Amino acid sequence: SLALSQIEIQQFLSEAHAEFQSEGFLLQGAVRTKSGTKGSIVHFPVFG
Amino acid sequence: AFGINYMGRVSTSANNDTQKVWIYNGTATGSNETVATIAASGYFNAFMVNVALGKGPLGVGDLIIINGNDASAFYTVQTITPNVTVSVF
Repeated sequence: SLALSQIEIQQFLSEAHAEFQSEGFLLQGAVRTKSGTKGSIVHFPVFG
Repeated sequence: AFGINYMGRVSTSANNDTQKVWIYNGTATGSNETVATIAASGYFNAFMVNVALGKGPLGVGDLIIINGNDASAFYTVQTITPNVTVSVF
């Protein structure tokens, strides 16, 4: 009988897909980086 | 005076989600009755296994090609419980 369609099952996949997006940190190391800084402002002296 | 030997299936499909088409005799070689007699209320009751609960081969909306001893016409099943009633088509 076609009533079998009422007891149909569905399959759910456990592997999720994250939308196409950038993972960031593309410019890491591209500029002069100072790690472990402290304070609200960091000053870089410059000479002419 | 319904005779099971004179009823036959027309529609070949086994899909029970749609209607079926039947053909019934009634000419001199069949049950030998008029179309009006065959189309009377409860005539096809003997075809159902249990007409009180509407259990049987006939379903609502089926098309029966009735072939009486005088004329012939298309008929459509309207109800199957508590009687099998048909209307012209």
